[PDB]
Amino acid sequence: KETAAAKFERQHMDS
Amino acid sequence: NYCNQMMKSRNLTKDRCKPVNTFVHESLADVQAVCSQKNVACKNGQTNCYQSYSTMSITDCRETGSSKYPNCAYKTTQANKHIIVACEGNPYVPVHFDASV
Repeated sequence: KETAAAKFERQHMDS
Repeated sequence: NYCNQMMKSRNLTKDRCKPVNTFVHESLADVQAVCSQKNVACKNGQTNCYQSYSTMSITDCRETGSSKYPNCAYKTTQANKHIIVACEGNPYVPVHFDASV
C-alpha cells in the first residue's frame, strides 16, 4: 500500500 | 475555495470530512531537509521531531462548525510559519506533521 512517507506527501505537499 | 478543492483532490475528504489539514508550499526537497535541522520533542513526548530554521508558506484548512459529510466545508488560512515534522526511515524523511509555529 501507500507508505507513511508517500502519505505525508499526498496529504501535505503542494509545491 | 482552495481547501475544499485540494482536500478533495488529495483523497482527504472523498470518504469523510478530515477536521484539519496543512499544505506546505515549498519544494519537496526543502521540506525533507528539515529532518536534519533543529531537533525537538514531539507533542507526545517523542524526540524524532524537527523544527525548520525558517518559516515556510503554508495553508491551514479548518472544517467549519456546521460541516458534515458529504458536505464538508473548510476555512482557509494562509500563513508563514516554522513547521515541525516527525521523521522516520531510510532515507530519514517526514512521515507526520506535528505543527506550525
